[PDB]
Amino acid sequence: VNLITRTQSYTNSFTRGVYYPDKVFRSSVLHSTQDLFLPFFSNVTWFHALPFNDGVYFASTEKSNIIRGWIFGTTLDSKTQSLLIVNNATNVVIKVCEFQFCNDPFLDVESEFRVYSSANNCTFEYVSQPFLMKNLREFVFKNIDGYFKIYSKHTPINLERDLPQGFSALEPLVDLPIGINITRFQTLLALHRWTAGAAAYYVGYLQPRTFLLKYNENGTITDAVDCALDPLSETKCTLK
Amino acid sequence: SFTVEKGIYQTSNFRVQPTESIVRFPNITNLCPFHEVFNATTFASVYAWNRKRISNCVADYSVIYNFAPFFAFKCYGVSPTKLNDLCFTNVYADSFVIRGNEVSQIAPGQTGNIADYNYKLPDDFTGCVIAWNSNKLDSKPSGNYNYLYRLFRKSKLKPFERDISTEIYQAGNKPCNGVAGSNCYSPLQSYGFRPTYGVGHQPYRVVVLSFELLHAPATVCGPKKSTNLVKNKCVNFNFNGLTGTGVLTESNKKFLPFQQFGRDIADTTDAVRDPQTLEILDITPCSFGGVSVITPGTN
Amino acid sequence: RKRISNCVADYSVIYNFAPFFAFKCYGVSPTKLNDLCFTNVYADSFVIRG
Amino acid sequence: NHNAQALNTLVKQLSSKFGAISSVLNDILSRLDPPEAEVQIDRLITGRL
Ligand SMILES: *[C@@H]1O[C@H](CO)[C@@H](O)[C@H](O)[C@H]1NC(C)=O
Ligand SMILES: *[C@@H]1O[C@H](CO)[C@@H](O)[C@H](O)[C@H]1NC(C)=O
Ligand SMILES: *[C@@H]1O[C@H](CO)[C@@H](O)[C@H](O)[C@H]1NC(C)=O
Ligand SMILES: *[C@@H]1O[C@H](CO)[C@@H](O)[C@H](O)[C@H]1NC(C)=O
Ligand SMILES: *[C@@H]1O[C@H](CO)[C@@H](O)[C@H](O)[C@H]1NC(C)=O
Ligand SMILES: *[C@@H]1O[C@H](CO)[C@@H](O)[C@H](O)[C@H]1NC(C)=O
Repeated sequence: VNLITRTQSYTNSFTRGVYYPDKVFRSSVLHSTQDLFLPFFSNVTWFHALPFNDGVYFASTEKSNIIRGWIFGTTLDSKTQSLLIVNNATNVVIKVCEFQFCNDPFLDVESEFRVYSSANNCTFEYVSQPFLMKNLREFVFKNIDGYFKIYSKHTPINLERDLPQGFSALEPLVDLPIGINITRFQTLLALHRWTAGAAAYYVGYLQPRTFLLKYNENGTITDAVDCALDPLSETKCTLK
Repeated sequence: SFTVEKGIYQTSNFRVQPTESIVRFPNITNLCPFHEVFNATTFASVYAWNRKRISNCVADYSVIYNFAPFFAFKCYGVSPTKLNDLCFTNVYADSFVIRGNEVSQIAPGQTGNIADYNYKLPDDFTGCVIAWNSNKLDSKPSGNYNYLYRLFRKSKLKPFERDISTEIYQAGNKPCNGVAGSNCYSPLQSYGFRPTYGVGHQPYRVVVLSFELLHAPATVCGPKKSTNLVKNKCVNFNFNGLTGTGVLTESNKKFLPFQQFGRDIADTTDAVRDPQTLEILDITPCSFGGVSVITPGTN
Repeated sequence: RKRISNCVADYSVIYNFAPFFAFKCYGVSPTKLNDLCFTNVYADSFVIRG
Repeated sequence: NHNAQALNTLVKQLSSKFGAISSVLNDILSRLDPPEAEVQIDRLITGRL
């Protein structure tokens, strides 16, 4: 039931992919934090099974709602548990059940038989308001110490063929205590049915880095400095 | 000295004392499923230990004492008497049946067959261990063989690592090749429990509780009753485990919907939100200072 | 009491002997004996109660 | 500038653990008992001195 052929590309990420490290309020201060971030002027992939590594930064700008949910798993088999995030019009479904995934899963639109064959043993289920809501949607996924953390941001963007230049802090969405091993992730698509369609997105990987963030008197992050980008930024970090 | 010359001297210091105490805890009315963890009538083997996670409920430890006159109740990171007021993020429970004399092997920094091949605890463990006799429950007159323990393993076990592989162990250069011949042994040994066995071999049910501190806004705390809120007075406060003293006043600080605390340049807490009613309050230290004595000569 | 010197020391036969009840090293780590260098080795062997 | 920097450093030094479980005395007092609190308290005392 394969229908999608993927073409790779490359571009510059610029200064994108900044999120709030912790839930502590600060104002009119400069704070140094060592954590997993997307490096400044990194070299991300444009797409028209992908490794997970230590975290994933996802970017999209498409309105046709072809993008909905993701699949996270090591072997993508019924032998091991896997995360399946599905966003629809009304709510969101999150399960950690050992689904028997097909080679090219996609929503039929709404039978799940093509996505997976069977449902089986599992312990976690979550339902809430759907994550999704000229528009740019950015997401950050990271699985650490028995917790899957998802951050996001939605911004209005003018007609541009690349990621914009500016600062936008990603606010926390969810922290699910799953505690399972994650190696690969796949993007879900919803084709009406078998009509042909096209979709594109940006994928980047996170690395451990030290950042210097600037807080304003309203407590919103407005500027960031990557200490390892160049000697000037190293001097700025040293002088704080 | 018994004589003082003319001048000013710094003698001591003073501080305004607190008036009362203010206690605020969340409004969750659920009861944590500690009951289902115990008295389950079926406990898994030590080599395959069940792991359960408890969150979003009020944790009461009275049923622990109401259960039985426990053989062993040992807490390492905390004090057993003060679990009634602490607040945790997540709770982990591991339950299994073990032999009587091996109970001492379950502790941080301990070696032994159960310690290295069955169940290993981290050196920074922060929790409690409970062990009680269950001879009348898990001892058949002829012998119960449902409980098994691993005996042989090539390498040691990392903390909180579970192994369920069942393959014929090879103790020499030659491979077993699917048969349990000479120098090839099964990795699992089955316990034998009979009522005629004395102390040190009868089965014991063991539950290990692990607590998670210093994480996202904690949820597992509701035993102690909350109180009202007072302002503009030197008072002691306890907000979801954050204990302190000072003066609470109204705040004009714009908290986004996901912050809980507030810090400054000196990295000290200055703002907090009430769990029961979402409202930002500023905290100021109570008055303190020094006292000087002015006197002429004693002559 | 036996003394060992002037030879290549291999500890593989130690593991090939038997599934030992107790193997405890204090001054060093058991996994790194394959690369250390010593001056003299002393061995004391006897039978004791369990 | 020197006076402000010295005062800021002295204030910021209070957040160190000095090889202890925590840098807050209230947390140690509300989570433990006298017999095992002195071991944690001594390192903080030495560092602050
Ligand atoms: C990004 O990576 C590709 C191949 O990995 C490389 O050809 C390209 O020069 C890099 N940079 C940009 C801006 O595409
Ligand atoms: C969307 O997902 C929610 C979550 O279970 C479900 O209740 C609802 O029926 C779904 N909507 C449709 C149209 O299937
Ligand atoms: C799910 O896991 C349990 C636990 O081992 C197992 O007994 C069962 O066969 C698995 N599959 C299904 C469909 O329940
Ligand atoms: C996850 O997958 C990796 C590689 O497939 C494996 O080594 C690991 O044991 C698995 N589980 C965990 C908890 O990492
Ligand atoms: C900062 O907060 C003040 C007070 O609400 C507001 O008037 C001002 O517009 C804010 N500045 C921003 C959001 O840049
Ligand atoms: C557990 O179950 C037994 C019966 O199986 C019951 O007598 C007891 O009250 C229950 N609760 C506790 C805490 O033992």
